Amino acid sequence: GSKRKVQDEVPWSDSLTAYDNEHFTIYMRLLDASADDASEDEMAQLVLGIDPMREPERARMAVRSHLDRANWMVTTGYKELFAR
Repeated sequence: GSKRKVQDEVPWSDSLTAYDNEHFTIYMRLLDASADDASEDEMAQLVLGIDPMREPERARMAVRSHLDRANWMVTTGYKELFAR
């Protein structure tokens, strides 16, 4: 391709996958930044090392999508969906 798609998404639709399953350690690193109330641009640049000047598109992708499984992996952590 003209751009490198290394992943830039979270395995959700099909199933959780082997390749990204090796990355889940960094997921725990990612959600920590979101809990700091950091914006995607901020986080992406810090946690993914992606400056949003360089690549804002994948920056927000890797942040939002990966935090999705990071936070969702803690069933009783996200008291918003689990909010009763």
